[PDB]
This record gives sequence, C-alpha cells and structure tokens, in this order.
Amino acid sequence: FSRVQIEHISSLIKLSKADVERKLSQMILDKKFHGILDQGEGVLIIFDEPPVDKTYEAALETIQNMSKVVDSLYNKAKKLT
Amino acid sequence: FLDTVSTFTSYELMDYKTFVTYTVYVSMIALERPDLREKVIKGAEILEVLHSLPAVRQYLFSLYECRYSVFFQSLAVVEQEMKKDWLFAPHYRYYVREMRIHAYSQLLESYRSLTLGYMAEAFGVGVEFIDQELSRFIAAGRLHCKIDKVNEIVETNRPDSKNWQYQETIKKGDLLLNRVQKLSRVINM
Amino acid sequence: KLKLKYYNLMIQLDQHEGSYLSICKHYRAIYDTPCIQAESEKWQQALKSVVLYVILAPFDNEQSDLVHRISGDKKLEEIPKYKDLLKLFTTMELMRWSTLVEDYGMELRKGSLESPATDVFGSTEEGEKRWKDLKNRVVEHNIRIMAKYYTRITMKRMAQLLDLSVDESEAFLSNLVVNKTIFAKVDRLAGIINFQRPKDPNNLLNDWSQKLNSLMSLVNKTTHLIAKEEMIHNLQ
Amino acid sequence: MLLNLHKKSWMEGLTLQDYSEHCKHNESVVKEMLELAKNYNKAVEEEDKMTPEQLAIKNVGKQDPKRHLEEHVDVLMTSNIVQCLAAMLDTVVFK
Amino acid sequence: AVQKVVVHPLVLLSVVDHFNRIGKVGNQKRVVGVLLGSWQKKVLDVSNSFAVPFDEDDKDDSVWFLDHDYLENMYGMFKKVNARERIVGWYHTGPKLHKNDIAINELMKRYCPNSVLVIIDVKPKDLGLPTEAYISVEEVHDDGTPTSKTFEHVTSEIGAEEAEEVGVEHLLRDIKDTTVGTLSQRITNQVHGLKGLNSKLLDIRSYLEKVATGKLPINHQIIYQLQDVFNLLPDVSLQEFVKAFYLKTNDQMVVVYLASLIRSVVALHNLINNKIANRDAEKKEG
Repeated sequence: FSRVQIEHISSLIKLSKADVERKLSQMILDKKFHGILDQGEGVLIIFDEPPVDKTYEAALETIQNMSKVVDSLYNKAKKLT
Repeated sequence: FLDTVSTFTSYELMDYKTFVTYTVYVSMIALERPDLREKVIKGAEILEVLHSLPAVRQYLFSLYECRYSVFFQSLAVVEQEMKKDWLFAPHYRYYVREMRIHAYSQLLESYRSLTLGYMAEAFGVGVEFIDQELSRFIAAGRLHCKIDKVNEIVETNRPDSKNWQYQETIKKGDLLLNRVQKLSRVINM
Repeated sequence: KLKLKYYNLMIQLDQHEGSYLSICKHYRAIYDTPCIQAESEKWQQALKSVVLYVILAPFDNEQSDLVHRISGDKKLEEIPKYKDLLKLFTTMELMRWSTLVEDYGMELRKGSLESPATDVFGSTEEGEKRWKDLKNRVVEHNIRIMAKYYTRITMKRMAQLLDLSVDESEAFLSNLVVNKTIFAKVDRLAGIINFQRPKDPNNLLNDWSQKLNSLMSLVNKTTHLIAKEEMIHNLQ
Repeated sequence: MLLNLHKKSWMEGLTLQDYSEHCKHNESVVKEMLELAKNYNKAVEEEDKMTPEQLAIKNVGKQDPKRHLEEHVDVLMTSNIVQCLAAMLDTVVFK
Repeated sequence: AVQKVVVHPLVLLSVVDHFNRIGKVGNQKRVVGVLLGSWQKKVLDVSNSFAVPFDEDDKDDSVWFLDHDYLENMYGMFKKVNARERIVGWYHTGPKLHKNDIAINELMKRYCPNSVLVIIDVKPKDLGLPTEAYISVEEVHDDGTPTSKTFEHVTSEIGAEEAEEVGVEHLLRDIKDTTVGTLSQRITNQVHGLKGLNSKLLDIRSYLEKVATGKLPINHQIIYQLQDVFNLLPDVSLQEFVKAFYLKTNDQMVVVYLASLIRSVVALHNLINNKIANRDAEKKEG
C-alpha cells in the first residue's frame, strides 16, 4: 500500500516511529524504496515514474555530437587556412 | 586511492599520514553516503589509519550521524588543513559549498513536507538560522527547493523530472546546431 | 475396494494439521466409495462433507472449477445448506454475517448427518481455526468484489459494511495485502482508502489499446449492423 | 478488378477493414514495436555516433555509408499514422 | 460453423469469364456455378471452381435447375486430377439475391454437410472488396416462428498462396508498390474513411426508407436493439476522456522527440560528409 499512516505501519513492523521515519527515509536515500513520507499528518506515500530511457538516448547522441562538429571543425576550417 | 594501506610508506609517497588525509578528504565529495560508510567503516585496513587522526574521523562519523552542530567546526579543522596544503587552493571553494549541499541533501530528503519546528528541536539554534542559511545557499544554486513558513512546510522538490528531462535536447541542440550553423554559412562564402 | 477405503484413513492425515488444499480432490476420491454403495447415511453425509469444505481451502483458480464440477448434480441440491453455500458463492453481493451464523449454527442441530459437524466443529481448536478461517474467507469474498470496484472507498463505511472494527479491517487488509492478491492503498487518518486499479504502462496499453479495442466494434458497427438488418428484413 | 483483388494485400482487405484494423490496433500494442524501434534507435544510433569520429581518423570515406540511413524515418511515418488516425478521434467521439 | 472464407482471384475470375461466356449471348438473370472449396480448418479457403449453365424463369420466379451430370462427372474430373479439391457450395453474380436462392442450397446439402453460397460481382463499382459470402444455417428466430433460413453473412477476404501470387503481382503494372509509409496509409485514410461515410449514409438512408416505405416493417426485429447499440456510446467527456487527451499528448512526446533525434543524426552525417567531399572535389580540381 502506497499511502499509509506512519503509526500503524510502525505497528506492523513493531518499532518506534522515530527510527521508522529515519530508517524509511534512509531507504529513500538508498533509492531502492520509491516514495516519501509526510511528518505533518504522519503519512507515507509511494510513487514512481521509472523510465528515463529516452533522455539517455538523447543525451548520448547530442553530447557526443558536440565532438562531432568539433571533428568537422578540423576539415571545414582547414580549407580556409 | 582505493588501494589505501597496500601502498605502505615510500620516499616517493612522502608522509603516509598525509596520503591518508589526501584520500579521506577527497572521498567525501563524489562518493555516495552508503558508499562512503562502505569505504571507511567497512574497510578493514583503512579504518585504523583514519582512526589515528580524530579530526577527519569525527567528520566521517558525524556526517553519517547527521548532526549539524559539529559540522562547520569539524569542517573548520578540515578546511584549515585544506588551506595549508599545496594544490588544494583552487579546489576548496567548490569543496565547501559542495559539503553544504552534501549534508543538506540528506537534511531535506527525510520528508517531502517537513515542519521546520521539528528541525529546530535539536539544532542550537535553527529557528531563524536555517531560514537565512539554507536560503542563501538556494540562491547560489545549491539544493534548490521551495520552503514555506508560518505554514511550517518545507517542501522537497524539486525533482525537476519534466523540464530537465527534455532540456538536454534543446540545450545541447542549441550549441550543436549553432556550431553547424557556423560551418554551414561560412562556406561557401 | 479396500484400497479405496484406505483413502478414508489418509484423509485423517491430510486434514490433520496444515493442509486444507489436499482434501480438495481427495475428498472427491473418498466420494467414489458411496458411488458403489448401497448406503444411505454415509452416502448423504459424504455429499455434505464434500460440499462443506469449500470454505476450508483458500481462494484459488482451482477452487472455482472444482465446485463447478460438483455443482449441477441432482443429489446435491436436496440440502438447504447447499442452497445457502451456493447463494454466497454465485453473484456474491452481500449477506449479513449473523445470517451466515444462523445457517451454519443450525448445522450442529441439523442432521441426520453429524459428519460435517464432526470434521469442522468436532474439535474445539480446529473448529475455532475454521471460525476465523470462515471470517477471513467471507471478508476476502467481500474484498474480492469491492477491490475490483475500487477506485476508492472510505474507512468508516468499510467498518460498517464488513461488520467489524476498523482495526480488524486493517488486520484483514494487512494479511490480504501481504498475499499480493490485491494491491491496496490504506490511510486511516484521512479516511480515504482505495483498492486497485492498474497500474499499467498505462499510456499505451490502457488508454490506446483499449479505446481502439472499442473502435474495433466501431469499425465493425456497420458491418454487423447491415447484417442483422438484412436478417430481420428477409424473413418477413 | 483482379488488379485490385491482389492489391487488397498491400492496400487493405476490403479497402476499409485492414486499415480500420490499423484503427483497431492503432498504436495499441503498436508502441511495443515502437519500443523495439526505439531500441533500434539506441542500438543503431549508438554505433552511428561512432561512425563520424572514425571518418575523421581514416580520412575519410571507406565507401560506406553503412546504411545506417533512413530506417526510423519510416517509424515517423507510422507517427503520421499516429497523428492522423488519432485526430480521427475528434470526429469519432463528437457526433 | 463457417467463420470467414478466403476467396482467391482465380475463383472470382472463373465466374466473371463465364459472365463473358453467357454474356456475349446474354441476357438477363445471373451467372451460377458450383463452388469448389478447400477446408483445412474453421477458416475456409477457395482454390478452383466450375460453372454450369443455369436459367431461371420469372413467372414462377421460384423455378431453378442445374445439371447434376455436369456436377457429378466434372467433380469426378476435378477430384481425379486434384484429390484436395471438393465442392463446398455454389455461387452466383447477384448483385442482390432473390428469395429463390435458398432452395438451390437445400438441394445440394446432400453433396456437402454445409453449403456456403458466394454472391459475386462481375463489374467492380462499389463499395469495396467485391462479392459476398452467405452460409446456409437455420437460426429460427426470437419470435419462435417455424424454422426458416435467413443466410448469415460470412466475411470474405482475398488471398493467394504462391503461383496465384505470381500471376497477378506481375499483372498489376499499374500503381507504385507499396509504397510503405508515405502514400499507403494516407490513401487508406481517404478510402476507409470516405467509403465509411457513404456506407453508413446510404445504410442509414435505407434505415429511414425502410420505415417510410416497405413496412412491414422493418421495425423492429433488430431495429430497436441495433439502434440502441448506436446510442451505446455518444461518447464525449467529461471526464476520463479529458485525461486521455493530454495522455495521448504525452504519447506523441516520445515519438516526436525521437523524430528530432533522427533529424540531428541525418543532418549531421549527410551535411558534414557531403560538404567534405564537395569542398575537397572543388579545391582539388580547381
């Protein structure tokens, strides 16, 4: 269950809320646990939007395509001088 | 420098303790927090030579302890050692503000909506200090976030999963297509 | 046919401690002995004992067609307890659990056949185990339809619909969600809890392939429209 | 007519059905083959960015080109199927 | 029963060339012959056929006859040379079947368990894939009338195997092939769209015309239910259909993003390499 209260999820894990909030947030620090907690109302919500794949393809192309035009700087600026 | 103690001491390696300070000072920046404690705490051979000097060891275990009341004092001793060592002069200016965003990265990531009253519980004192401190660090470009007061909401954020996701296309494409626009319009004539 | 009678010895071992699933097909194996009989009380008590263990076994895809194999027999419907047991299974909906206690509390006084009360309520600890199991099966039967219909629900309305406390709702929702049969969302403090839904790509499969799966019937509209049109126009 | 009879293959079965079957699938599981096409984007174009640098090393064309040309332009022609047939939804849904 | 049939161009031409046979002598009525089918599975396939001389009086519009000796020994001829071929039914050129066509199938039901009759069209005009397929079945009715036979429509598709592909694929010599990705899909957007407009138009014109003239009745064996199926989905937003909108917008994101990526790659390679070989050929020769 994504959205859950912190006190009764600490009742399922049988632990105090202080080190439940800090360990769960430590799991968010590890990125293995997708989600975040809420201290104000004592809520914990899980949400994810995994795929970056298209940005990886884009960046891989264009970032190297910089050096591509740098490689064309050699030939096309050689005919000038 | 992951080899650590396997280099022992040599005339070309100068003082071995200085080499230990070189690797332990540089391992706190680009290394992840679980990877940081995996290097220093889980490392069997490196742990003793970093234990001999309490200055950096205090900064290592307090960084994992997350206490912010000893940070700038331990960073003062670390920075004082950073000033008097050669080749470290150009690199400390970014190294410090990087330790700000390093320690504040685990400060905000605790809760999406954080009550600054809970932050001010044990700080000594963080009521009005974290307001001007973190803000002036946000204005610089370190750990950008939107925090609210008198509503007592520190909202983290901003993932930047929309603009920055598609931004590299147009960003890189700006100078990319610019650099091909030069070579296109130069020749012929 | 003594080897077929040894099954009645082995049902004590399979039903003894941890397996309510092993009695599924094996209680149908002991059911073949009354088929040769030439018996009355043991035959009729075999019909009820084999039809009343459906609650014992957990819900599974095999349990559906299982009770569908025994459903439809001319000898089985003679018992009103089978009418109630079938009433809750088919079409589901809702029935007060106290009424379920009324129909399942009279089976001790009912009989004729005492064998179902001997296997279920004959033992105190096993009877109580099947009381809480019955509670978990009827609340899971409620969750099964409700979860497919959520969307969302409220916590207080769940408490009055399930006829149990809110903490018992969280307990039954806890051991059902660790079974990963239904992925839920439960927050009691705000009062808004919800079950399902996909949780799909969803931008391609759900929105695209399903909408234009209805456009299959939209482009097939005129095709079968003119068909049935000509059908009713030709015969009269 | 027998010309159009075999043209039912590449045109459409009824001249209506098969590309109304392209309105049946219609991006549906057709993004799965776009995911394999964008896997052909990553695959073919990660070795396509190695080509122009090598062209600067060997000075220049080895004749060549690898081809490694066109391709996903056709995937963008299926994107013309995406924009058109989905723009039909405004006509389908409204009246 | 029979779901769909595969009509090759060979059987269609085998009816149409016989429409030239009796068409040069004329005059009225239609070309009727015996259909040779091939049943590998629930999907039906057609390979060969043969046509028999047929005449039908109008007087007496219900009178019909065929030559059984022609059906017998020629089936003995075609089964001999090809053991896979057998008669699955008969066929006629329509264009619209008169009520007498039922008894023809009822007579040849002794030859085949289920005889599917294929209406065909010798002159292509409208609206689409030619011919038609009707299977002989008894559906009775929901009104419980004494069982009567209204032939159910079987969807017909055109296909081939190997040699039948060779002949026609060379015989086209007409339009570009395909071409894939450019003209293909958009011309299909014209044909399937516009022929779908005039289809339901003329079909809804028959919906109102049959109510205006022709009653009884045709309203409503299926009129009330079929028309309500038209009223099933209007179907507009609010709400979730608004979510599908910008979700579809989020779907076009990736593909057009990839489009700009191919633009950068195609422009990079082609422009750089062409200008290289261009400036080099000019500076070396000049």
